[PDB]
Amino acid sequence: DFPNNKETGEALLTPVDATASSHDGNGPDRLIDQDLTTRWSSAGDGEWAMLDYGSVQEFDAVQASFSKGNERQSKFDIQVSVDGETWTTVLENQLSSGKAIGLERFQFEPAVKARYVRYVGHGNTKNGWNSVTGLAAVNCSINACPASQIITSDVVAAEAVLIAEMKAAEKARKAARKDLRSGNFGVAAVYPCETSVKCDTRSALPVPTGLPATPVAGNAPSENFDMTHWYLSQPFDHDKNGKPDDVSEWNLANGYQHPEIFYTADDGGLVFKSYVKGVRTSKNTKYARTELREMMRRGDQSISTKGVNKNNWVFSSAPEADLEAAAGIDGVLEATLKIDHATTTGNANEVGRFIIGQIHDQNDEPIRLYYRKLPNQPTGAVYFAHESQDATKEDFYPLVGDMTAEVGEDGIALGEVFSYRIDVKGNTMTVTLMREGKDDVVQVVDMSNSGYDVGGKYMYFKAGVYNQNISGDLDDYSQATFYQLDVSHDQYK
Ligand code: NA
Repeated sequence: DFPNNKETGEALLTPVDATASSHDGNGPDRLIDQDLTTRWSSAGDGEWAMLDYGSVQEFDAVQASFSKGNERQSKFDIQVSVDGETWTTVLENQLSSGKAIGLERFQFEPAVKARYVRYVGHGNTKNGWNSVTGLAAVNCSINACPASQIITSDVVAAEAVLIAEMKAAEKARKAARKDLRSGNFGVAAVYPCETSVKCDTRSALPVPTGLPATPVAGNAPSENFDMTHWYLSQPFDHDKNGKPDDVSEWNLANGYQHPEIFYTADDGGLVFKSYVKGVRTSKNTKYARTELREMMRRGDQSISTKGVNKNNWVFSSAPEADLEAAAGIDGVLEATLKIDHATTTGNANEVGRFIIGQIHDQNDEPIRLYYRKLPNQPTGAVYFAHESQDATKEDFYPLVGDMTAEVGEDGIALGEVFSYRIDVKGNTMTVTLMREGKDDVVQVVDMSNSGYDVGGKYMYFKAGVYNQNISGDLDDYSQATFYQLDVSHDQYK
């Protein structure tokens, strides 16, 4: 019904903003990126995505491309507004073709004035998902409105060629990732105990008493920080055993550094870099880490790494025999760090996410503390998870934002120094996030019914960068620089 459409015309306007009532990670920016492989996805009738053109224009159609658009028909209305507050329906009870993944036009008359155009979804012919790979408002008196956006047999036939191309590109992308879980990369740095130091692994290391109150340039990590109570897991595998290369307390405490992934910065800070690629700690782990694991045996390798023993602590809520057997009771981990870079590649639900502190027992995590920055947010979020009742329950707690990381300017920027404290006393865990010039944020977790005090559970702290992105490019990475890493425990009486 539109005799007057043109094959070519003026370029479409760039919206100044794309927003949405809700989404699952896959946000409304993905409507305007001229990319069929990305989508805005949102579940529920009446959820919307809105384009702001920044000023009032005349429009008479929209063009839209649909996720899985050759498998089901999407149901929707289109509304417009001049003021952004009240909405006029211009297209009602629309149904996509069900036959194509490309752009399809939905056109009306007369043209209307609008600054804002929104897609209101009513799910699809199979389920409740509103999933749209492209949306733009069009004025067919000035822009291209091509016949190829009315879905006929020839358009569907051309798409078979496009889909085959896209499938081939997908297989090529997969082939490029073949070395994902491999540790074959990185220079080799010296292990002190194998080269320059005779390490007495029958004995605990000396307690380092020199340490400067703030880290100094030119010091090894062990001269700026107490490294005697950690081992480091590195995501490369130079001894070819299929596992990370671990750096024992005796090597760490004697000045170990690796110039790519664990080293003293020009300003003294301790840098941890974690690529997406790397050998992982086990089959059941999806992600690489460059991360320290607490070792209260402090280099006395006669003491086993695992167990309620003199290498691990327990909560003071644990049975008496555990309190006495453990190396200490309760615990505080306090760190100061900045985030240098967060992954910017990968799927919408993983990109920019990693973990900067943990408590673990043999199986589960009393806490995992996350930072996450999205590529299109100017700052990042910090939040945590608490697993409970043998990990059959998991609860997320915000500190500065949450796992969605939609913090705008209100989060923690790259390069911004901040501190955290994780303080366990019995079945209470207090997590504090401290920032310069701002009030502390404090979350108290009641672990009463969490099951960490039953008996037999041993604990250790972790700190560093544990990636939570596997889908990103293999060389993409997250990096943090620490200025404080202080661990404390109480003693059994
Ligand atoms: Na897209």
